[PDB]
Amino acid sequence: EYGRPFLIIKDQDRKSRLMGLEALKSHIMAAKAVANTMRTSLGPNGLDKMMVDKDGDVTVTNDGATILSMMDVDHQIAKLMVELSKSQDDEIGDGTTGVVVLAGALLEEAEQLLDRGIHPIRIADGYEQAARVAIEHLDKISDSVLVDIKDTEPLIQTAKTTLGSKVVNSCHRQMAEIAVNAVLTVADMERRDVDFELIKVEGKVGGRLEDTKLIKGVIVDKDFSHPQMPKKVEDAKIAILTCPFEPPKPKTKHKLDVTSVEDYKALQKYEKEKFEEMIQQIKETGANLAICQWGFDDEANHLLLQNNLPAVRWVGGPEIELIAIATGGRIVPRFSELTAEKLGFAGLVQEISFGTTKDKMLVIEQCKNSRAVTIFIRGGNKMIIEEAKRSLHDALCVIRNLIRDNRVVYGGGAAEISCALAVSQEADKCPTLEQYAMRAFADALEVIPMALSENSGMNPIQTMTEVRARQVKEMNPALGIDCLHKGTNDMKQQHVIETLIGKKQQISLATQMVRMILKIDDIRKPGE
Amino acid sequence: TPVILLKEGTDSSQGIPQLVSNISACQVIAEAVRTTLGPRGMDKLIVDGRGKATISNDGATILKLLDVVHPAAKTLVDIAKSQDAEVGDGTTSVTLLAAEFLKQVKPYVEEGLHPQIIIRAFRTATQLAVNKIKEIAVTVKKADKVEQRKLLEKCAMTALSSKLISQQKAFFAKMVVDAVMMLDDLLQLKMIGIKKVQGGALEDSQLVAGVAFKKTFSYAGFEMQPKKYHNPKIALLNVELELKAEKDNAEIRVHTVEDYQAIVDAEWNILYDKLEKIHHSGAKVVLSKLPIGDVATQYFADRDMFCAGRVPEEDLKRTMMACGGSIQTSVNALSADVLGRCQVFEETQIGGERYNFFTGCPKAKTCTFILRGGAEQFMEETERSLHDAIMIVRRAIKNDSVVAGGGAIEMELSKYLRDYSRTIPGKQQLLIGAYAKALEIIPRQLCDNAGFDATNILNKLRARHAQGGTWYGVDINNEDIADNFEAFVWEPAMVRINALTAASEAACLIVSVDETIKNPR
Amino acid sequence: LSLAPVNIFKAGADEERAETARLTSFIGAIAIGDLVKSTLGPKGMD
Ligand SMILES: Nc1ncnc2c1ncn2[C@@H]1O[C@H](COP(=O)(O)OP(=O)(O)O)[C@@H](O)[C@H]1O
Ligand SMILES: Nc1ncnc2c1ncn2[C@@H]1O[C@H](COP(=O)(O)OP(=O)(O)O)[C@@H](O)[C@H]1O
Ligand SMILES: [Mg+2]
Ligand SMILES: [Mg+2]
Repeated sequence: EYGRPFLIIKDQDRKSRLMGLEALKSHIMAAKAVANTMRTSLGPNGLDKMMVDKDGDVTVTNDGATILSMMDVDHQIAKLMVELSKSQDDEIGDGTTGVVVLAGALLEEAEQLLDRGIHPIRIADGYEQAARVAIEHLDKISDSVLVDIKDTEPLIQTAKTTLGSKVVNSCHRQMAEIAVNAVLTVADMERRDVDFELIKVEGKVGGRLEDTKLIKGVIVDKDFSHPQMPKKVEDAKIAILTCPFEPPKPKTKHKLDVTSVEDYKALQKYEKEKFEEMIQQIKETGANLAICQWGFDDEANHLLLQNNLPAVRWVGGPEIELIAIATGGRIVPRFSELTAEKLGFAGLVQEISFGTTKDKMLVIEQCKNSRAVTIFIRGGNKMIIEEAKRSLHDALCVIRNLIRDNRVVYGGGAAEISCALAVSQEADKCPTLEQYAMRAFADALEVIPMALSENSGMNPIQTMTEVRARQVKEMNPALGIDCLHKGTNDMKQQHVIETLIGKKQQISLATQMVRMILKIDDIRKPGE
Repeated sequence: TPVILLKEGTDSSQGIPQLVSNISACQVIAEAVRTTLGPRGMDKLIVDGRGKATISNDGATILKLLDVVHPAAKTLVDIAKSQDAEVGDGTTSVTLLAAEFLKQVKPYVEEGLHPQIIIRAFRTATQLAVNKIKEIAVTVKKADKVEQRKLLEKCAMTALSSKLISQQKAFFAKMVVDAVMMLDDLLQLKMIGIKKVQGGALEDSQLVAGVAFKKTFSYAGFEMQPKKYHNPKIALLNVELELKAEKDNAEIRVHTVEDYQAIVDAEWNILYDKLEKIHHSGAKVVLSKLPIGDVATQYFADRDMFCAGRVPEEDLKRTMMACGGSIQTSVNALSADVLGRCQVFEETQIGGERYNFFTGCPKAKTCTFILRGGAEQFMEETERSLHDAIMIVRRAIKNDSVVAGGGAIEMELSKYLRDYSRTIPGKQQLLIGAYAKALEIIPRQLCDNAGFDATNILNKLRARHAQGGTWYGVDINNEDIADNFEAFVWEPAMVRINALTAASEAACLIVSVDETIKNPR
Repeated sequence: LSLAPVNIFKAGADEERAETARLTSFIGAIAIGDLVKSTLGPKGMD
């Protein structure tokens, strides 16, 4: 019948396919290249990566989420590792370069098992059993201290370690006090949540890195409408307005007809009485400063000046509701609704000036109990501000996690050495072709200590062996790697603290991605 | 010759080579989804022309993602969509069955057998196999609430055992069963809120007893109003509560400035009249498809009342059958019987997103699934796997009849047809006998995907059935055969009845075709 | 023999490892400070 090459799929001659084991080996090699790039950027002695944007821009960063985000890959498995780290930052915020290292090392250890004639589903089944032993062991060595306002210090020592890795280490004691003090202010203690819209992060280039401070009000980048207005006030009642200062105009298609001269003269009189009626209503209620969303007029600008009543023009949408929460006032949509009980209270409204430029900023502080605070980042470089903003976001996200869950564990590699012994000890009582999968899990779990030692300058196998030998002989699960050369391997004395839920996710989330990769056997993609 | 009949390019073929080349074309479609069958099946990865990857283990979506252009092979893709529309499970079991009915009769076509004899034989075997299943289908007497819950848990656990979520099949099978008893008669598929939130762990998925939808766009002042209520009164509306023109087709012609000011006060009084009517009714939470302006947002912030806008239609309708209100296009009638009620309402944070919850509805008749994964394709494969247990339980309420699985029912049918073929004489022996030898493809693929000896095991199954163990299937953990009815591997009888009728109709259609004509362009 | 047998990046994207990245960042910065040095001091040129 001469079974000539009949056509089955469209564009069959421009498509490729991988099947069997050769497709499984290509996944591992693709996930071994990605996870080996992020190994160097781990721990306090890590190094960061240069990134060049598609158009012309340059980014310097150490965060694991953003590095895999701005890196453009074409391999499909490499796009799965990018999403693995992104799903970690939004859930916790710390540990996004630690998951891809463990997942990459978890796949490499399975390469030898496959070559011996082991079904991939059997490997993905033994991995889940190990992850249930490590997580149940992590609660046993977890210690919860306390979280409140009066004794804050364990909270400071928690944010000190996460900031230890980033470039902000010269002043990292000061930047660990801003992160802790700006969270318990805006966070409720009954519902146990944090509203990050209530925290504003604003950076302005130029100056010094240690000039960063926490403002207990709202700082808006605008200035007074008239050049002859006083720059500072000492007792201001904030009059938040939404409506503009123009004469009213209905939204429907109004048309006003002028069919005489007296109708014309009665229109000029109408306009000028409407301006004077507005200033009378603001002054009557006792207001001292006017805040408006829309613009002023040429005539409504002098009346504010002539009556000793300064004002701010063209402020944004989101900034208005922060002044209302901070100053304690309310927002009025008209002038008729403006009463004495709808006014804010500021203690000091100044207009700070930067150097030889025309950049003026309005600051608002010395207020009562507030739920809105801002962070003012300074620095002498464009790339310093952007990286400083990223490092502060990680510090805030760590404290937010401690509000949900008080209990913590000790880092520096201590949690991994302890977890790898519980898995290996339990694998000795499982004779069903699972001890191999369990033993492979505990071997990839120890890559974290071997990445810190290699980066520090020490020998991995010489230091890691001595730590486990000391941990089994004693009963101290808080022994890690002396990366900073301080003399003691005891992490409790060195004050290295890690949140528990941060470590739980790095194991539960990393295991499940390995189950997808081990399940995939065929690829069908077009050819280029 | 100088004048030709059809256009230049009309390709035409016929005869014995035309039909044999069609049997060999269905061997490629069946081999694309051969290795996704059983608890040890492996899913595939397909890429579109743009670069979007679709990773899945189910036949129906795999065959939809291939640009098959062969006219003979396009029948096998059309019967898969039929199976996932009637029963929703067994899609990749009708693709191997359709190709095995053509491979077994391929040599008889070459010998010169009239294909009409084959079609009579195929139709006779199908009617004799469908009737055997109903004769030995197990049912129960007085299915009480307890025994009618265990029956659906076992069925939903079996449809999940071959999917991505195979370790947590126990946890998920308890949520699907509880999600279908909340529905009442029609069991609409739009009353289940599949939501996907990035981040978390697979064991963090929750089922709520109400509605939950994402936070929509909000204007200034949204952060100045409370976000936790004890016993609110939901006001489901369809109105624009914003300052606008009354009618797009309108015009105002005023003459004097005294009437100018009264017009401006008329628009501010129309809006404030609607807001006052809502506030007097005692409502605390308001929702609206049409947008809510900022003036209305600050009106509700000064009275400790929650506001929302631009809610999708699919989410307001799910609220109504959970709270018990009605959509109002006018505020002129807000009585006590047109408002909703619940027990808790709050706005929590899950995975860097704000979600609103309406739990606490004793008369709720709808649910909502929140799925927590770690990638975009982790949630899509979890949603597709949940869509199979939904339709299995939905079909299992209208038909409380179950049969064993794992090849236990393919082998009992092949034994009954082999005994029947030895009585009737003629050429029907080699056709019915060829039908019985093709039904053991399902057990063979289960031992090939796991990596077993597919021949020694099958010799044991064929001996246990001829003695007379009716429900003796296979076992993948024990490397042997066992009783699959006592091993709690159950599936409704409607997944095999529709699988044979669809496979027999697709095979009988391809055989009858004599010649094909392809026209240019 | 090449930079890993598999292809991760797209066409036109480049990567530099430790031994060559320090070479680019160190010759790029010195070039900037050499053009400018001639304009330093009371007797700098233009
Ligand atoms: N002072 C320290 N001593 C020892 N180990 C540390 C110290 N600070 C941080 N680490 C470790 O560095 C590891 C990686 O953290 P880091 O490099 O900040 O990136 P990420 O937190 O995003 O993974 C953590 O597992 C932590 O245990
Ligand atoms: N516990 C079990 N042991 C052995 N076989 C099983 C078990 N559970 C299900 N099976 C078999 O696995 C098959 C499931 O195939 P599946 O991939 O679900 O196809 P489809 O998606 O088309 O339904 C069923 O035919 C059933 O016989
Ligand atoms: Mg860190
Ligand atoms: Mg199925």
